[PDB]
Amino acid sequence: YVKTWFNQPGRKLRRRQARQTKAAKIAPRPVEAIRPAVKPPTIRYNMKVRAGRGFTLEELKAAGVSRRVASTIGIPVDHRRRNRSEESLQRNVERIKVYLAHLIVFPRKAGQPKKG
Amino acid sequence: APGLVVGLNKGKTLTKRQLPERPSRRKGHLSKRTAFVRSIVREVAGFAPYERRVMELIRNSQDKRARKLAKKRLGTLKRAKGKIEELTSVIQSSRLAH
Amino acid sequence: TKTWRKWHVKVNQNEKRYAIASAVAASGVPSLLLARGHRIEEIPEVPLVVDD
Amino acid sequence: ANPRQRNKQRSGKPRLTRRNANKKAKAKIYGNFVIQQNWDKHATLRQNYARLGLLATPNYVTGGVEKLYPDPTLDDVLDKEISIAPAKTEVVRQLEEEAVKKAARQSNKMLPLSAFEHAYIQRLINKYGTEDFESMAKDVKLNSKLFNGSKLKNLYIRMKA
Amino acid sequence: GAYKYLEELAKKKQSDVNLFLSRVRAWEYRQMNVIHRASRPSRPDKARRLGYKAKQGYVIYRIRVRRGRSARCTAEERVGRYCSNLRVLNSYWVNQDATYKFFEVILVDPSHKAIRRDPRINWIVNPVHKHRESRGLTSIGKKSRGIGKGHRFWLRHNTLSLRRYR
RNA sequence: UUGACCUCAAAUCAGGUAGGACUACGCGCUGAACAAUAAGCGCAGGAAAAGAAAAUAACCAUGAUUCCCUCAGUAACGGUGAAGCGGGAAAAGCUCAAAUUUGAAAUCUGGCAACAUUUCUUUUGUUGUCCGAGUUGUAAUUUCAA
RNA sequence: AUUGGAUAUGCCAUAUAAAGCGCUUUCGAAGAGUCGAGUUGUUUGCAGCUCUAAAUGGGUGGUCAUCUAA
RNA sequence: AGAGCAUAGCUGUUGGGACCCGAAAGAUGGUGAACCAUCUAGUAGCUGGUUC
RNA sequence: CAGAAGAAUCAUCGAAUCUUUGAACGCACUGCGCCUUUGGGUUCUACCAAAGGCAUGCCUGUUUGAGUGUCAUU
Repeated sequence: YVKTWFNQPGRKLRRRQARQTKAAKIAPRPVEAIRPAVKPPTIRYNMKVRAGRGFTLEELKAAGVSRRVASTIGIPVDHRRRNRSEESLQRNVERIKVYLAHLIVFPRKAGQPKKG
Repeated sequence: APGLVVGLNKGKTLTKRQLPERPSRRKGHLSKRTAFVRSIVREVAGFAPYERRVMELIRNSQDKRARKLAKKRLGTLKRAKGKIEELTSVIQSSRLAH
Repeated sequence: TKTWRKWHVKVNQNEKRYAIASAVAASGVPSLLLARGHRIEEIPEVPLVVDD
Repeated sequence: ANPRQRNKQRSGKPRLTRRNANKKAKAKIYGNFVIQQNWDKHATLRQNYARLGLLATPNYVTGGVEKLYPDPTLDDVLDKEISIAPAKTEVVRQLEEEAVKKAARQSNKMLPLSAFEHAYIQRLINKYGTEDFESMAKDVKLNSKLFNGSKLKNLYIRMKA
Repeated sequence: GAYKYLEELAKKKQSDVNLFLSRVRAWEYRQMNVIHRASRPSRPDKARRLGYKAKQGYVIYRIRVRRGRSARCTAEERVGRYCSNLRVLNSYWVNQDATYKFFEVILVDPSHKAIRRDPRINWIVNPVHKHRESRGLTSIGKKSRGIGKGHRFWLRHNTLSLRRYR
């Protein structure tokens, strides 16, 4: 079998139309969730900083965001990752704190019974 | 502004953090109730034919043959050593009671 | 005939920028415009720039 | 060529033609009305987010960005408090203005007491005063529901207002 | 609870109590059909942890297979064919002897309203779960085809991928 | 004895459901010749499968799955031939078993009677009542990240 | 004409309720004819057969790290 | 006191059906020793041919 | 060709209809039936015709009856 790439420009267009389709549904919030900053796990790459999967629970507790609130305002949680050093904790705590500064959370209507 | 700069570096300074113990790492720890349940069941269920034979050899002080039979049945040494210790205490508790 | 014949061909991006630069330069020569079949014999000037 | 496709070629029946091919047209915006009004339909979502002053991605972009015109320490990270951010556009100000005003409208968080709740807390207060909540919770006769001091404190607070 | 005692008693399978019950019930099961309905599971601890609830729409079936492919996989498939209107949830080992291995298969009725209104077993109603045991989607079926995570467990290497610009 | 329970059957009893076809892609089982090969058999969907670590690593550590690029025609093996990292597309997490609701099976199907509702007089529910299921365990609560 | 997610607003709301966070002189259950051992076949995985477990235990890695299967 | 890297073309070479036509098949599955379908474009050092 | 004057050998299409078979289902595979209901008819108890039905496995329930069952049972 020989795989051909004639749909390469048609996949590019289809993926872009999905981003536009996604943005139409969720109008003002970002098309991606904020990702942490981590360091790759080798002696070849540990100097580089890249994006992680989600923020650790210890990073969210320091930033002031609970693990149940976090998912609702676009902050992924990684229950697996941990902070073995204070630099990873502070690098990503500041990342969450900056995110909260630039964030507008629209209020939600709440059911409110008469008494009690 | 929210933005991640990928590549280069962020800082070579290091400060090791002490991490707590995760709940999954607690697995295998014996419970006060599980130890009670097993003691009740072990007496109620009885003993396997190979455990009866192994118990006979320990009663006759033929521990060399007992350990060999347990390993031949169970498969490894540390499984045989654990079974012999478990059955030896059963004999000791039986002797104290009877 | 097979569909996986090489249909597209790569060019270094710097050669492509060279060719487009050389083709823009050629469009400022009235003689090259005439020799390519353009009826520019009454055009006031080359390059021909108009108001915004 | 297929027997099924040849069958409808040999028939007199028309095809179930559906004219849906519309490329280069982008999805129309719903959800937020403020974004919909200020959203142009020709520009991309990156161009519209930037024009409206929002961020499409809180991370890096995995490619180039268009250039249309030539350009002319844990204490201070944990105890710090970032001073929010200014609104670069009138749309972002419009979004921010709506959020604060609506939150102010929906701010009545304190709750009143029902007939049972009021009579419950009132009877406890008449015997143990208003400051001793620990002995209030330990009275089995009047505190039948066995509410602790913190629940009884919140009952009294809601009764005050 | 009593499922702690039941599940620790199920580890001593050749003890006096378990051996007598293994041989008594193995004779009883041989007098019955090859595949017969079970009024209640013979291992209420093991069925309970495999997804069984004592409610309408949950069915337990016993089946004996000859010893000497996976024995548990064939029990799931044979019972699934016998009860074609049910979905095979899971299965387990109940008994064995010198000739037969006895298994109990948990099936779920995708048409009963007590199943279709229960969000925790609502997933089995979808058509993508038609004959899960037939496509190796059960617990033993997944294990049979070496599905798992780790180094302990084709088409994308026998093909030439020719790009547009190459 | 009456009578409960467990069985074992019966009914042209009520309500359901399975078969066959397609099979490009998909998931199982089976299998020669010149290789999970064609065939043969079994089973799905609009995708399927996989999937929230009994996973990598040995680092300043990573973090479900899937696909693409790279690693790499490399290690290893005996010409076959990966994977970790790395770069992208997409991102979403969760549910049970194992706890005494024990100051109250708090749970559920069905019959019947009303009241609604509809892609729809064709659909889908609500409320009430009775019966059944269920204590050999149905709800709430908990899933190790706790 | 049929619909979807929002907005605004009227009515109803079984809240004596239900949650997140915080703190501890109190507790914290974790899946077995499986894991594993021997051996025989299919293509390490899987399968049969004989045997058959444990509780800081068990798995996979380099005393340590990581994971938490059935 | 580094000359490489990329693309295009030419030529040679090694794989794929591999210049074309050529050698009994064998295997799988069917139909009534035979017949049929596919694997198959199976295997060729050899035969014939190979265009201004 | 012919044919109708909301015509059309039209389009759309939400309502009706859709012969015998075929997974094909009363048994068979031409025929032979079973039960029930309805009706005929100048031949009325019946007969006849037609209609309604009548496959199997399995799930939930309903009803009924057996048991060599467990008891209950002064």
